[PDB]
Amino acid sequence: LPDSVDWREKGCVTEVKYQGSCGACWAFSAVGALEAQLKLKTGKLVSLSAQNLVDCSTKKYGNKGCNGGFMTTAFQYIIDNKGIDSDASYPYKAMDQKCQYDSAYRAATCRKYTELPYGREDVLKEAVANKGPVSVGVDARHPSFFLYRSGVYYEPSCTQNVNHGVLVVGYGDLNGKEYWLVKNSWGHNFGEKGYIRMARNKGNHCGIASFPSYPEI
Ligand SMILES: *[C@H](CS(=O)(=O)c1ccccc1)[C@H](CCc1ccccc1)NC(=O)[C@H](CS(=O)(=O)CC1=C(C)NO[C@H]1C)NC(=O)N1CCOCC1
Repeated sequence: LPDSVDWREKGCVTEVKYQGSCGACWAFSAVGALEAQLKLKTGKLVSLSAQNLVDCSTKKYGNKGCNGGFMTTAFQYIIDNKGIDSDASYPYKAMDQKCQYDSAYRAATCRKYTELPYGREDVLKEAVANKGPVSVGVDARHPSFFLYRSGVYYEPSCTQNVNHGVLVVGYGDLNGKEYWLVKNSWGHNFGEKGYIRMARNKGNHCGIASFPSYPEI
């Protein structure tokens, strides 16, 4: 395994998105993971429709649109639906709408997804380095997370009780401090141009390795 990985350098990560008033973080996390696999299997990088997940992957998948959801069941919907539209063809309106999926504008599919073992940051590391960006839930309930601007985020009061779906796009070491490179969906103004480095190998800090999963085309 390389000492550090940054899938952005590999052109496998789309622009940072802004969820606005809608709490569809779970949706952005899922599409983000899939966008990387799409680029890896076709050479083309295209933003996938988060709105498509918000409107179509609902109750049957335990998801509540702007009120929360799961990245894994999001993947399950894409498998059952046999496709997901592109962001351009099904734009993000930041609100629950009636499902408007159109197979004519399908931009990607999903064959299956993998769930990683709870709390194993070593297995997550391997997945990030060999498979690609991984969807994860983290405890982002503390003010320190919102006010973050640079460096490696460490919050002594973080728990493994996750509530926020994000994407791990890499890992590295900064001044001896190990970290996970996390892509957020709160716009370019949050943290480092929309990204945040979280303490790595510090006993599953903020539950980042509690429930990881990634899709496969
Ligand atoms: C996005 C989170 S957020 O708005 O960025 C945020 C930021 C700072 C503090 C708190 C939240 C979703 C917000 C849901 C929401 C909206 C309005 C009011 C309350 C809550 N959160 C999620 O959708 C979250 C994703 S997760 O935690 O990764 C899902 C997983 C769980 C719960 N455990 O393992 C996971 C991977 N999911 C949920 O909150 N829920 C799942 C579906 O049922 C409802 C709750």
